[PDB]
Amino acid sequence: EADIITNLRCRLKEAEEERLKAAQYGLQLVESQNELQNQLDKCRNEMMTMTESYEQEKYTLQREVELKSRMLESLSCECEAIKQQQKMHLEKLEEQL
Amino acid sequence: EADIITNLRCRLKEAEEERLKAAQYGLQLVESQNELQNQLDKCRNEMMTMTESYEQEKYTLQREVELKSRMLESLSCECEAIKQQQKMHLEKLEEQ
Repeated sequence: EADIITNLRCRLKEAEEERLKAAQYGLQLVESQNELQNQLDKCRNEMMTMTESYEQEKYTLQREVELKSRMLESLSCECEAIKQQQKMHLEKLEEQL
Repeated sequence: EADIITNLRCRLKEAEEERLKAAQYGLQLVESQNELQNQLDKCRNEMMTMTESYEQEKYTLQREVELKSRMLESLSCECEAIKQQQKMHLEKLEEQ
């Protein structure tokens, strides 16, 4: 009956250490799970930040293009006109002579 | 000492149950690790694709601006030259 106790004490030791491994491993896993979560939250944040940053640069570049295109159109239409003016002169001068 | 035994039995029973529960949590955490782990990868992939597809749109637009700019600097010149050739003519004609 005291040989019962030494088996049980030996057994408790074993079990109390096993539980600790099992407990330690779980804690290691939780820390991983959380560092994974706090970096997924971080990923989602920098995604939104990026998107708005990109969409601003885009809009401002699309503005430049539109204006530059307006300018170019006007100027090209001017050059052509004021070159035609010069053509008309040539024509007239040659006709006259 | 069915007083000490009583307790020691219940103590083992506890450690046994508490190790299994931990074991159970471990499974769940691994499952929910892989799951998390995948959403992280998804996010990270979506980021890369967006970044690439945005820095390319950037390129095309800057190229446009550069080209258009060169062109307009050119026939900003031309236009301002020819307009002088007219003016100059005109004053010669005024002289005559």
